[PDB]
Amino acid sequence: MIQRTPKIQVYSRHPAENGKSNFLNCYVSGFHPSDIEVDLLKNGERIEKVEHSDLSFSPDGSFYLLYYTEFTPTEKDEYACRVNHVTLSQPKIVKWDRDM
Repeated sequence: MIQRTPKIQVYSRHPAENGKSNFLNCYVSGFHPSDIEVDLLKNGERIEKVEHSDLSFSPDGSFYLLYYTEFTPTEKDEYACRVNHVTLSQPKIVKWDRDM
């Protein structure tokens, strides 16, 4: 058996074809086993509607999860990714840096 804790990155993107649509993204990568719980938070509260994911495996069986959805950030709001995984004894929270 192998267990590997995920690397978590939180960032924002506009599709190059549409600068009017902003997306908040969590990329949760390199993890084993694949069981996981991933949420986006807005001011500490779970965002229930997250419209997209891309889920994949590498040759060594590591998992790669992209979890993302449209949003409209304002300067008062703090966003974050919260992850639970077998490797984490408490939920891991990674805050979004609004420059990213």
